[PDB]
Amino acid sequence: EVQKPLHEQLWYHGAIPRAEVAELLVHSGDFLVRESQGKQEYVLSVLWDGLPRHFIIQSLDNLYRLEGEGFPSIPLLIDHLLSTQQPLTKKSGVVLHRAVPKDKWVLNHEDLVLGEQIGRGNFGEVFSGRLRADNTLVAVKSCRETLPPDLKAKFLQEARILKQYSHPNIVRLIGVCTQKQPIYIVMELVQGGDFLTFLRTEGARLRVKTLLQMVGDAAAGMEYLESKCCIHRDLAARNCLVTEKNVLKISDFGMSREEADGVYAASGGLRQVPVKWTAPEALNYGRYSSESDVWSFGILLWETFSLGASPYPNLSNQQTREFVEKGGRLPCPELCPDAVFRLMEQCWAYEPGQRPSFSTIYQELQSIRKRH
Ligand SMILES: Cc1cccc(Nc2nc(N[C@@H]3CCCC[C@@H]3N)c(C#N)cc2C(N)=O)c1
Repeated sequence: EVQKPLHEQLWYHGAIPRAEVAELLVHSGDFLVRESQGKQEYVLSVLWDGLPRHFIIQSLDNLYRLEGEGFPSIPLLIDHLLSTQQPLTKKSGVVLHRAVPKDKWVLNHEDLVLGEQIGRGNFGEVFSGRLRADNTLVAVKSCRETLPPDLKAKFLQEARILKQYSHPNIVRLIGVCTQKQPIYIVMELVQGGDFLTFLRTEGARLRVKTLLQMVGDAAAGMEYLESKCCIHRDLAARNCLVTEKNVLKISDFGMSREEADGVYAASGGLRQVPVKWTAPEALNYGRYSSESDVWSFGILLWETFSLGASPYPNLSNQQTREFVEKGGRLPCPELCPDAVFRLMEQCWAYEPGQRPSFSTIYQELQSIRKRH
């Protein structure tokens, strides 16, 4: 192990950002080695007095050192520090205790080939791609380096969340390329693309039964998310994906948040908030919950049965908020069955406690589908 190159070491995390570092270092003396993207030097990061401390690993005459002996590799330096229990510096008194290994989700850049751009997200372009080992087709999310540091820190949230999930109606994470820049999130490629484009393109040919089965899929995904305490926050047709067999998967988990007691209090400072898909209490008071996702699901039902019409077309975001406060809601689409529209109206109850559960939504859509 100690003879293996640095890049192969389990405790070498490469281009991991500072915020993820604090996530991974749990106990006193927990440590990892990474590359400082800014400075272009190796860094030893160690938890001490509850906070991560960062030490620049010095290099001279092909020997690596801190303030003591030099070694011809960083793994030899780390082995020395761990085995001797010598403080990293006399001044700091920091002592290594446990190497934090990479999780199973870390993917080497060499394992991936990027293809054509397929979309544009809030953080940057999304590309198609392939895993070199087996020709698995993938979708690859990128993060533009010019984004504000506070927003870039949030990029890996989608991956942290999806690491935990497995469901037929939720997009599958494949890995995260954090060993070098540029940082990527790698997911299964859902080849039929987004649901909004699907509806608009294939509209005329779609049977009501098929539409009900697809939103039924969306409801199952959301039921699963609710069971995991996940609040999605960005549910919309454009953020659902369609497989070759017309199965719908929920996608785009960048804004999603896990909350054990079911409520996420927003910072208030979110840019490009999907106002027309968002519940009043979430906009007014920053109160996001499964109940605010239910509101969004109502809008998704509307998009589905209008075959991809744009909601509140004649209104600005602010006018839409004012309209909704007055009791304004979207009209019944002509292809929408009466029963679907009654469910839709319940999803848009002004008070969050009055909206249906995702279980109820799933079961109601299923019952309607068995008529058609
Ligand atoms: C053919 C085709 C066309 C378009 C997308 C995809 N696939 C994806 N698109 C995505 N984000 C997109 C951002 C822009 C609007 C559409 C998507 N929401 C995301 C995410 N996260 C994942 C995929 C995926 N895993 O296949 C595939």
